[PDB]
Amino acid sequence: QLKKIHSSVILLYCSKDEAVLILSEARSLGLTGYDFFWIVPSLVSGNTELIPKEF
Amino acid sequence: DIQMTQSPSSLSASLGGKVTITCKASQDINKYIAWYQHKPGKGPRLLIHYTSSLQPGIPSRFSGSGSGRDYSFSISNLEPEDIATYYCLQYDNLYTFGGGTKLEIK
Amino acid sequence: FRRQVELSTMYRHMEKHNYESAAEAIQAVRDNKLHAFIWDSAVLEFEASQKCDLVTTGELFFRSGFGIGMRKDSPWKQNVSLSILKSHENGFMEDLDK
Amino acid sequence: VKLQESGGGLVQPGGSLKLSCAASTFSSYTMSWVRQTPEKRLEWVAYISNGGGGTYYPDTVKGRFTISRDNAKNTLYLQMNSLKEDTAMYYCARPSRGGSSYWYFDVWGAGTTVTV
Amino acid sequence: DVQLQESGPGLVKPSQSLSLTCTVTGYSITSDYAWNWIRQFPGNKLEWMGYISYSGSTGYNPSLKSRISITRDTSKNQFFLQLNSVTTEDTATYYCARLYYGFYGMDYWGQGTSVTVS
Amino acid sequence: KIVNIGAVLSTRKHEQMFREAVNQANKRHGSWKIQLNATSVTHKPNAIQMALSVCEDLISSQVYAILVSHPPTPNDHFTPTPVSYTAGFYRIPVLGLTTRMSIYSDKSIHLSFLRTVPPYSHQSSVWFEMMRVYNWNHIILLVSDDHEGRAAQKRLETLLEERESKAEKVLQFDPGTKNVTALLMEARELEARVIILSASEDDAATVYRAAAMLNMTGSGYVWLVGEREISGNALRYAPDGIIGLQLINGKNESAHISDAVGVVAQAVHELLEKENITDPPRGCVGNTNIWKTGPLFKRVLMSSKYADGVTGRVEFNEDGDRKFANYSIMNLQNRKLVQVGIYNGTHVIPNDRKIIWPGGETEKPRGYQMS
Amino acid sequence: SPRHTVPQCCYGFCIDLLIKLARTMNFTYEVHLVADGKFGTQERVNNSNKKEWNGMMGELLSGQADMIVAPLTINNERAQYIEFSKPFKYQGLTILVKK
Amino acid sequence: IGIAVILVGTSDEVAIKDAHEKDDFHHLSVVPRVELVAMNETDPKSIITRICDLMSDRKIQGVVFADDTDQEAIAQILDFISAQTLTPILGIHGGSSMIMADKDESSMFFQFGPSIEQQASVMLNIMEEYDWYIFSIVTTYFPGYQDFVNKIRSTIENSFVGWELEEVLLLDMSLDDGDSKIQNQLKKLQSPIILLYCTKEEATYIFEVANSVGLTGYGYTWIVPSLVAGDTDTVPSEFPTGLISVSYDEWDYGLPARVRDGIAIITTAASDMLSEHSFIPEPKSSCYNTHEKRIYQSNMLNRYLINVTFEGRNLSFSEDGYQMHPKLVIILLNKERKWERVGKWKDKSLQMKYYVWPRMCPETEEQEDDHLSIVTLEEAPFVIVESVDPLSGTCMRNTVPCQKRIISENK
Ligand SMILES: *[C@@H]1O[C@H](CO)[C@@H](O[C@@H]2O[C@H](CO)[C@@H](O[C@H]3O[C@H](CO)[C@@H](O)[C@H](O)[C@@H]3O)[C@H](O)[C@H]2NC(C)=O)[C@H](O)[C@H]1NC(C)=O
Ligand SMILES: *[C@@H]1O[C@H](CO)[C@@H](O)[C@H](O)[C@H]1NC(C)=O
Ligand SMILES: *[C@@H]1O[C@H](CO)[C@@H](O)[C@H](O)[C@H]1NC(C)=O
Ligand SMILES: *[C@@H]1O[C@H](CO)[C@@H](O)[C@H](O)[C@H]1NC(C)=O
Ligand SMILES: *[C@@H]1O[C@H](CO)[C@@H](O)[C@H](O)[C@H]1NC(C)=O
Ligand SMILES: *[C@@H]1O[C@H](CO)[C@@H](O)[C@H](O)[C@H]1NC(C)=O
Ligand SMILES: *[C@@H]1O[C@H](CO)[C@@H](O)[C@H](O)[C@H]1NC(C)=O
Ligand SMILES: *[C@@H]1O[C@H](CO)[C@@H](O)[C@H](O)[C@H]1NC(C)=O
Ligand SMILES: *[C@@H]1O[C@H](CO)[C@@H](O)[C@H](O)[C@H]1NC(C)=O
Repeated sequence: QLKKIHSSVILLYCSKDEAVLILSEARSLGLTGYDFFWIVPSLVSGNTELIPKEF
Repeated sequence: DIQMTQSPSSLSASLGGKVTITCKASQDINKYIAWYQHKPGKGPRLLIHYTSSLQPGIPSRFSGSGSGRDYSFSISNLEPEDIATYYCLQYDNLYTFGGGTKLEIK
Repeated sequence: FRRQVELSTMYRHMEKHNYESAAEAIQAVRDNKLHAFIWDSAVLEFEASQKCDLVTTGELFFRSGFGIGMRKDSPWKQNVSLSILKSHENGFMEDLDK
Repeated sequence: VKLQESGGGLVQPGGSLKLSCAASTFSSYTMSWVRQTPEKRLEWVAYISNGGGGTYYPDTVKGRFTISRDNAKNTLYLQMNSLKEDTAMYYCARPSRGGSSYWYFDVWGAGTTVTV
Repeated sequence: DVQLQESGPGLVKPSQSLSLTCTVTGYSITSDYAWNWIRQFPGNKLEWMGYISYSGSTGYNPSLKSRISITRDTSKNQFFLQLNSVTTEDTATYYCARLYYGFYGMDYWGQGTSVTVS
Repeated sequence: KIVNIGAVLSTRKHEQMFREAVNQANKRHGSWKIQLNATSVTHKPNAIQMALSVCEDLISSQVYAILVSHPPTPNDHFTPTPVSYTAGFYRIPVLGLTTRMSIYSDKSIHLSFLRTVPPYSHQSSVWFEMMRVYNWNHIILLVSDDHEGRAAQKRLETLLEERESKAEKVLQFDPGTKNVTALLMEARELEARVIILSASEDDAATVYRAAAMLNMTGSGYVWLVGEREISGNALRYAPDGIIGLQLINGKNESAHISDAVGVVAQAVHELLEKENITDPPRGCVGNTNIWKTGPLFKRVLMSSKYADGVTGRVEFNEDGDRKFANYSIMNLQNRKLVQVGIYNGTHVIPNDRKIIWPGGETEKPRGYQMS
Repeated sequence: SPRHTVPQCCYGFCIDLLIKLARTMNFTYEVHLVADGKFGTQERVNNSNKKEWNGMMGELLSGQADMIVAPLTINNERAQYIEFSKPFKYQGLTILVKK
Repeated sequence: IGIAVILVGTSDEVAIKDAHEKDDFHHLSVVPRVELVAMNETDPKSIITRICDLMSDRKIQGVVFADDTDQEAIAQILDFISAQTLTPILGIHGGSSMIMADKDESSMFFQFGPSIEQQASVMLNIMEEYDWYIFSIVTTYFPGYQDFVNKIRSTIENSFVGWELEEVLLLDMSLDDGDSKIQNQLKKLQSPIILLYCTKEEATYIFEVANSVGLTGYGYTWIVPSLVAGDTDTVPSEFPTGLISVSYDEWDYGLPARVRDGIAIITTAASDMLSEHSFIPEPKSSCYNTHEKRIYQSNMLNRYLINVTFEGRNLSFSEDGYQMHPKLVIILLNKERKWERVGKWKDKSLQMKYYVWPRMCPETEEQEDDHLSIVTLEEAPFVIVESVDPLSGTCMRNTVPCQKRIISENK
């Protein structure tokens, strides 16, 4: 179903733990390209300092 | 087609003697040899294959040697139940036959 | 005409009677054998103005430009284009047209 | 499988009688039968294959023989013509291992004679 | 450095197949160049008796095509010229040499073997 | 443990130093547990007895590696090919150290056969790289009609495609062609002035004579060739200034024997110390199934980066080749061969020796002539 | 009939343009006509599935000539495999009928 | 002369124990012997010495090498036999054929199996009649894939059909960390129409990877060669239903038919020999001699083998030893995961029993029918039905591929 997405802009609502995994998955499927923009609420960011390396 | 001439004309031997008949063809045969014996009015019996291979039921009384186009087939220690006449067969073509010879006991 | 899909029937008419050279078709329409001919404006306006037996009709479509084609790796492309533009500008093309 | 000959006779000197040899597979098996001289020579007569082709004779009986076969009835058909100088004894032979080639048989007929 | 050495039967008998022996030593020169064989008469004239590559390309004067052969075995680093048509007057001195590629030079000669026939 | 290694060699001196190299590998690298022994089989004339002996004595002895050199006569190149066929019958990984014919390059057939030296086709990789030094965008390609020719042509065209510098035209000719002046005529009419040639000895001689026949050997027509044509007797007819190649220390066979022994011993130990490896195939007779561990040991050999090579850094490529070879370009100078440029595997850097170009040219000329 | 390559005398708009260009840009030339009187299009040859160019564009892509100077119409299919200089005359397609 | 047949190891026992005495080869010029010899072991030297005895004694030029089940290399062994015989050896199964490929230059060996190019064209036709303009090429490192890719690309760009390739995939499968990168590109394959080239051992794990990702679901279509099928008798239960594959006429064209056709072809070549030049080729004296005087004969023999106009069917073989007129079977997986015939490729024509593409996809629980069945009725100008152009396999883009459904009136 992530592959079935033809969009370029993705709104996402999830917690950090699975957020990192799904962002790595989007890297696998090329959804983390230059042309694409992800938009998430506050809780996805978590603490401003504890930044995951998969963002 | 190719034709043979077998020879000569006779199998004169006593009880347990020694005779030999030659397969002689007009062309090279590559050791294509067969041998048959039959009583007058009874029916042929097979003797010899490529390498003088005798058949089961026929003892080692019959031997032979030869090559190319000339072969010799020797009979010895003959028992007077095989009063017959011996013949050679080649199949370079479809089939070919020669003259042959008959056996008498003296 | 073959590339125009909805006009495919169009080609289906000419594919039975199409010619091979311009002059023979011009003579055929001069002999009334062919009702009409389809071809470039540059040739046909002059062909009509030369004899006064044939006439152009309709409104020009598929505006294109005649061009000197060359193999893609030819190094003469840039200078050929520059010289052709210069000839357009100075009016030499005007003289040749006249 | 066994072979039994039938149709032996030369009632008309120089005529044509069609000899035959029934069999009891022989479907893929060729034919070649034998005449015997008063000298008892096992002379060949005609040549057929399992498929009926290759109709040939030795030089002795060429030019007078009509040849055919029928593997359904497991029989042959040849009218002897140039055997008018013989008290001939003919027998049928089925070459072994069948095939289109010809090999060393032990499956022969029974023996029926043709006399003039 | 590298060198060539020669040998032969020396004594001659009628209806023979002479074998003239040359070996290469100093280094494994057995799959390069083109090994050459010539004759030399007491009149000081020479002509090539053969040239053989490391593949089996032998060539020489077409006067004695059947008579002259080359038998090279690389296990011993050995090669024989097999000479025939040797009459009593064919006494001479034969040499084995090398053909460096590019025809650069006929430098490394053999010291020569004096083949005497009488 | 006892593991046997074959070697089909009729060179007795190399037989002794092969056994000695096996012993050196065992003492140096460490053969504490697995005892590697070596056996030798003589080169016969005919190859039917290669097959007979190889499964009568070598496969019967369940040997892993058979060390075979190039055939003594470089006309029947077939003789090692039955060896590779027997290797592939039960999937026996076999190393041939001197072969460079492309017949074994196709791994679809000789997947079990590995060469320690590059094939002739790899020489093409130099030329493109060589071309990269001199920016010769115009080149004429000449090639024979054989598996070596097909492989070389495909490799060179695939390598030239990516940089947008395209080969102008390639001409393929049947080996043994009685005359080639016509083909080189349509090559001459081409605008390009750089010529690439790859053929056998007789073909090279014929094409060189054809080039000399109609003035193509003069200035401008730059010639660049490989190693086959810088042997034999083509330079008896070839002109001067011909730019051939020279692969690094591949003619030597003792050093390659020692290197192959070291690689094989290291890989065999490193692999047999790991897995539940099946025993080697039991022989020509009585064996119903093939030895299926062969691909796994092939993967080991591909991953066997034997960096401790006797001749230097010895690594195997993705196909069974040593890359980063110190290729030296051979500039012919008045019928003599000069080392004018080294190649360490990264760039073809010319040394201080002067390079003489074909046709008497003394400097680097332009590679084309506008029409 | 035997398609003889006979010499003839050519002159016209394209000829004048070609002479002008040749004098301008320091090069020499020679002119020959097309083999079969055809503008060059996409057609099937030898019944093989491949379709290619015959006559004019086939002649030019084969390398037998280096340029085409003629009333050639620029379009996408030709522009993919040849290169067109900037146009020397804009024109369109019309219809010719009897007066 | 004679024709010799060998039964090596796991050769079909019944197909000789009842099919030895079913030979008929008359009404031609030559009369060869059928020589059945059976070696129940995979010993190379046994069959090698057998063929050596054949050459030394039995003056046999035609050899039907009818064995099976492994190692194309053994045909390579045969090729060396050919290299020392110049005789036409034929591949009938396994290591002799349906595995043999990319023969050698001096090869005197022959086969009735299709070339990679031929079955590639067959599957390209398969997707052509199913108007699948989009396709993604995926293949492993197994040699014989570069030429396959070149062939399919050359057919693509040399085609007026609007073919579209997504991406060619080159896979180094046996690499440990390569798989780690592999999922990066395998996941990036969106096209439902994918063509595959690998081996059966490769096929198992690549299908496992695809299933773990989801490339075996609805919509996705798999095109694979006969190599991944291996021996279709041992059906891989893991492989998905709806997978469509190519193979030879295995269950129809039986082994006795294969060997009899091979003997007939060899006899036809011999008949052409004896009709054009009229001399029987002479066997070599010993198994350790070399001769070249057969040159103007050897390929000339191949000449009369390259033109085999027998049985009425001009099945004359291609220059590589394959047949220019191949017949191929196209099979999909049944509900019980068995392979059954759907497609036939005979004399350059492709037919299919189930013309409508059956939804044999993984049987997902009933969904919203996104692929509806629609009935039409011709009425101008609302509906017009006309003939498909046989060149492009379709009509103008304003048309739709409507299959007029005859209901057979008496059949
Ligand atoms: C297109 O026309 C241009 C007209 O200016 C031309 O530019 C000039 O061309 C001349 C000669 O064609 C160059 O002169 C050069 O010629 C020698 C050749 O031996 C060079 O080694 C020298 O450097 C010398 O400068 C001019 O340099 C050049 N001017 C510029 C600014 O490039 C183009 O060359 C023409 N190009 C083609 C493809 O026709
Ligand atoms: C020596 O090699 C042979 C192979 O012919 C092998 O059987 C034997 O075990 C080896 N011996 C040792 C001590 O490795
Ligand atoms: C080679 O020369 C011969 C004799 O002149 C003639 O066939 C032709 O000119 C040339 N042929 C080729 C193929 O080069
Ligand atoms: C080569 O060039 C010289 C120099 O003009 C000329 O005399 C000779 O005829 C030329 N030869 C050929 C074969 O073109
Ligand atoms: C060839 O190999 C030997 C092996 O020890 C090594 O010294 C060097 O690489 C070469 N030596 C000579 C003399 O060519
Ligand atoms: C594979 O190796 C392991 C560890 O050595 C062993 O336990 C296992 O039995 C082996 N596999 C087989 C099939 O024996
Ligand atoms: C070839 O190059 C490698 C790496 O650059 C080096 O280790 C090796 O010594 C070189 N060969 C020679 C003969 O020096
Ligand atoms: C035109 O340029 C060419 C360059 O090849 C030169 O040879 C010729 O002399 C020039 N003509 C002039 C400058 O008139
Ligand atoms: C070769 O095959 C073609 C195919 O039709 C046929 O027309 C021709 O007669 C054949 N020639 C020979 C010599 O078999």
